[PDB]
Amino acid sequence: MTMMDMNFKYCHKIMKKHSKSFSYAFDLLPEDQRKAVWAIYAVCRKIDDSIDVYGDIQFLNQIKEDIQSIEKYPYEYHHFQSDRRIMMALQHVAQHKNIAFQSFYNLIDTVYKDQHFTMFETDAELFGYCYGVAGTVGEVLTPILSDHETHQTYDVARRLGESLQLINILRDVGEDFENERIYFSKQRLKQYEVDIAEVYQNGVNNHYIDLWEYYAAIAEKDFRDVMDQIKVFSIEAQPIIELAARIYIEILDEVRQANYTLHERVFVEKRKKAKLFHEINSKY
Ligand SMILES: O[C@]1(c2ccc(-c3ccccc3)cc2)CN2CCC1CC2
Ligand SMILES: [Mg+2]
Ligand SMILES: [Mg+2]
Ligand SMILES: [Mg+2]
Repeated sequence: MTMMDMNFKYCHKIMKKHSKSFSYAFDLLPEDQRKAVWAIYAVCRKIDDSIDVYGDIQFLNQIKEDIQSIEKYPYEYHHFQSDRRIMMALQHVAQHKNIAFQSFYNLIDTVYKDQHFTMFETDAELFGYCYGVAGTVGEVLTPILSDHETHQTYDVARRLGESLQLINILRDVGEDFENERIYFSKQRLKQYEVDIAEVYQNGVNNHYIDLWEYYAAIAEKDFRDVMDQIKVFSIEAQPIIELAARIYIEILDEVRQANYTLHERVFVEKRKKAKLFHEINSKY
């Protein structure tokens, strides 16, 4: 194990820990691709957690500065303020692949707003949040996941990320509330006559299930649309991206079976992950 090798192993560790599902799927990529994924993910995770876990804006700005250092001087040695193991690895990927740095900055901008949390008025704002937090990631990943870095490849990758995020939100309703966040739009909550506080207290009624299912359908519709254009990605990434999505779609069904609980985090078992991988490989 070289030094860089250890830097990537640490990134791999962060991904296994925080996103078992993405880990399960993207670890099947060729070595050079999965390492890139590990690093890009770890950066994104670090950005997220600096607000969501530490609520530490100063930390957040260290990371942006690190990435900025990288973008500017890809080939100079940086005393990263941030987490030097991750930034060393990102810097390494940057040397070999084209990194959409503005997409990282869009992420940082969006995660920043979570620190002074205000609710969205409309769905279009929630959708813009999904771009900012997940669509951006799809953009950063795009050069890794396909050989055609065109606007149409990007469009599918964006929608992939945003649908993943919407599903993340639909799993996290309870725990986001306990964190005093609601990501359902005010528009849609009123229209459906849902109050998350109230629903948190006395359980899940018919008006909540309708609203949740309204967003689910959108995520499921969007995933379908991505799955059609799966060809945009490389041969090797196609079945992986299909798996990663199938798993995350299965998260919706798990919420459903647990009757939409706002009081635990549902998950897909490794055992069902394996199942899905089988279901998928017959066709590849
Ligand atoms: O930033 C997230 C993310 C991670 C990965 C993808 C993805 C995007 C496109 C394709 C595959 C995966 C999207 C979002 C979302 N949010 C929680 C998870 C990490 C950290 C902040
Ligand atoms: Mg977040
Ligand atoms: Mg978070
Ligand atoms: Mg979440």
